[PDB]
Amino acid sequence: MIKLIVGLGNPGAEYTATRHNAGFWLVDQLAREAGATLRDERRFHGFYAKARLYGEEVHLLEPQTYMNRSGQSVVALAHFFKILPNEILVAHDELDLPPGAVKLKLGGGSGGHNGLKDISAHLSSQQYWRLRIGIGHPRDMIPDVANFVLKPPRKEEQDVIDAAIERALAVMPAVVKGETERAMMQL
Repeated sequence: MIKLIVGLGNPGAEYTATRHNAGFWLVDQLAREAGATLRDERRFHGFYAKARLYGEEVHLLEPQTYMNRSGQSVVALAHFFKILPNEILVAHDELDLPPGAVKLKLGGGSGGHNGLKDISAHLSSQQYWRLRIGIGHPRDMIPDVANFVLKPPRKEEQDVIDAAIERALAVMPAVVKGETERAMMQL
């Protein structure tokens, strides 16, 4: 049963529409849906809310550390509330899935993602859940990943990513209740 949902991204107005902020998009929309207000919480190095989701108390977090320091934020909260990696869901952009795909997975390595790398380092564990939001890969369109994720999705990509995030929001009841197989079937 998930007690913390983290969305990954970079801080500041300039980064808000970039692919690397896909996780923030999901958590922003989840917060709105739940009537929760994300507020700056210095203890957790990011924006934070204690949300009521489908009858459960669930912490929501968007680290404001820059992507590669996201672990400082996650571990501060996890240690404070005594949350285990298996009770954490991290929503992030996934290069290895196409735009419009979303998947739920426990563990699986970082896939080169610097936010995941830092979270796994600070938790001393990769064994947290991920909501992998497909953004595609820069090789896909050919007959530099660092700069690819710092651009917004193309309009046609954004449309299918938005619909995938909606599908992910719709499986949150199953995620927060620990109904993994249900969530995967629906997703």
